[PDB]
Amino acid sequence: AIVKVTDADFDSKVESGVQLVDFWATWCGSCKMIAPVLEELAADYEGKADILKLDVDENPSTAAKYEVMSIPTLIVFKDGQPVDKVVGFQPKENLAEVLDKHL
Repeated sequence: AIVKVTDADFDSKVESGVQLVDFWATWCGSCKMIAPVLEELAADYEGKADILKLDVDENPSTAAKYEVMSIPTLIVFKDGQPVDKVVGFQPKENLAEVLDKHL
């Protein structure tokens, strides 16, 4: 459902279409809270948008490149460009509202 992305293949996976990238970490409690919401959202947009996860501890440069200071942080990419940003916990509705705003 939710595909993993790293510093090595980021530019590769995030370049065409709309992607929602979830910056998280194992020590992040609210990130664990958002996880299930994303797995569901990922289903609602199968074929419309891709949902990726990037562990900031193992991929700090990509986190640095997009100014991700706190987490969870979710960034909406369109054709390789960051076009929207969501911080902290957010219910399914709000996240879908952000995606439709770019599809």
